[PDB]
Order: sequence, then C-alpha cells, then structure tokens
Amino acid sequence: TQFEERHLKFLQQLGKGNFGSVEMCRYDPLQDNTGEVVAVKKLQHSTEEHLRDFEREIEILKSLQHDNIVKYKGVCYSAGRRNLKLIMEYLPYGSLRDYLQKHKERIDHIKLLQYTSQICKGMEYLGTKRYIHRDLATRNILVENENRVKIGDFGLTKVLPQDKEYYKVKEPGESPIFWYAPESLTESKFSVASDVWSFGVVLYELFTYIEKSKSPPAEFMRMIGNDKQGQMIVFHLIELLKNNGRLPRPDGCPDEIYMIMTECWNNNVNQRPSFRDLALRVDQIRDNMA
Ligand SMILES: O=C1N=Cc2nc(-c3c(F)cccc3F)cc(Nc3ccc(C(=O)N4CCCC4)cc3)c21
Repeated sequence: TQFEERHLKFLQQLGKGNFGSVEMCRYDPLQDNTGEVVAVKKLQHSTEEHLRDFEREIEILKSLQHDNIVKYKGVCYSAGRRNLKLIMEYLPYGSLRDYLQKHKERIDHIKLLQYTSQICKGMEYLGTKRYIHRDLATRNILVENENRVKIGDFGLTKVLPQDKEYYKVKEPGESPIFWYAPESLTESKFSVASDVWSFGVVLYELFTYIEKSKSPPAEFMRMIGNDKQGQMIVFHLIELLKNNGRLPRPDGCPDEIYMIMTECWNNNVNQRPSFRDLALRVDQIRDNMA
C-alpha cells in the first residue's frame, strides 16, 4: 500500500543513523489519532550520491523477509524534488545497546545467547542474498520484545559483485573502525568474513553489558594509547591487530562464548567461522545450559 505524506503525523524523534534520521509517526488517514504507528527514515541532507544510496537501501530492505530483520512497510514520495521517506515497522523497546544498558545483569546469559542466535540467523540470511552489512553493532540491532531482536539499519550495506567475494569501497565516509576487520582497515575490503569479525565485537558488547569504560572504543584506545588522534588511531590499530592485540575477556563471560569471539577475530580471513556454524554452535550452548 502507498503512504500519503499529508496523513503522516509526527510524534517524536527516535534516533539518527550515519546518513539518515528515524522518527516515530502515526499514519492517520481518518484524522482521529486512531491509525498505525510506524518508524519513518528520511535523509538529513539529501546529497547527489546519498539519494541514490538511500534508494539502494530501500531496495535491499524491501527484498529481505526474515523474522530477525526489520520489516519494510512502504515508501512515501513527495514533490518534484523526489524526496524519499522509508516507512518501517515501529519496534517499541528500542536499540539492543540502550535496552541492555538499562537492565544490565537482570538480562541473564540465556537471554543474551537467544539474542546472539537471532543476530546470527539474520546475518546468515543476509549472506544468502550476497549483501555485506558493514555496520553490525548493538546500536543497529533493535528489540521487538523480550524474546526477539531484529537487525535494523542497512545504510552502509553493499551488494557483492557476481565475479568477486569482497566489495572494495574506494572513497569511504564515517567508518566504525573499532568494529572493522584488519583487511577493512588496511585495504577497504568488505566480505561475509568481515561481517563475522564485527559479530565477534557484538558478542563482546553483549557480555560487557554496554559498560562505558569496557567499550571497544575505550579498550582499543587504551591499548594503542589515549594520546593517538585522527589517522594515527587507524595506523596504530592496524599494527595492534596485526600483532594479536585483542579486546579482553569480559567480566564473568563463560569459556565457550569467549572462544567464539576470538575465532571471529582471526587475522586469517578463511579461518573465521560461517554464520551457519555460529548459529548451530550458539544453539548447542543454549541447549546445554537450559
Ligand atoms: O522502530 C524502529 N524501526 C526502525 C528503527 N530504527 C532505529 C534506529 C536504528 F536502527 C539505528 C540508528 C538509529 C535509530 F533510531 C530505532 C527505532 N526505534 C526506537 C528508537 C528509540 C527508542 C527509545 O529508546 N525510546 C522511545 C521513547 C522512550 C525511549 C524506541 C524505539 C526503529
């Protein structure tokens, strides 16, 4: 179904991605405040390239039907400018980053492994359609309810070429460098295996309970030295990762799960596990616990 702009009532700001801005809106065509509450993404600046990149994101999300990926509802077109609005489902519990930071240890290990399994399954499905997410982090995972999370923001997602198994970005923008694999830092190569590296950093995030001093930015900056600034942070991070400098074992993190993190953080690209293996292994761990 099509979404008319006039009937889309603003309620509040939800957040901001890399490029866009996400709002909570009511699609109220009857004009009695009874209509459907939805999430609405729109571009902040609407650049020459960004409008084409945002169209690509819309087509990516529209083609993904999975329980652990956020649901495309529609689009809303406007005027001669052709300014696009992406209509998505509203997930009321917010980002997994904020949700987990609010509750902390009251979310037990069994709940974290359920979220871990769901993130794997979402990512494995994403891999079958040859999409590389390039931004897997707890701020981009969203909570539908207490037993269910979904992968949210596909703003930096790229389609692989037919002949190749990496995407090489030539002119990169803002980059989450503390979630990036060494090959992404050195050569700007992004593949399924570099998304697996980022999944390891998500598993770290989850088992740290989003403690501020224990975050990947905080910990990597401690190892390289807080004195490092700008492009020198990238230089010294590359050398650290090349010499087996890793994020530490989180407080009270079990053995099996810390082993998964480190296998994901392998300098050898081909030795990293597949998302199919990671979903099986995490499910086996949950079966053993419960
Ligand atoms: O529902 C959604 N559909 C898509 C979508 N994207 C994002 C998103 C993202 F994925 C990446 C970056 C930035 C973003 F905003 C967030 C989002 N929902 C919510 C965001 C914040 C709250 C919340 O903490 N609240 C609400 C009031 C009291 C506290 C609740 C919901 C949705």
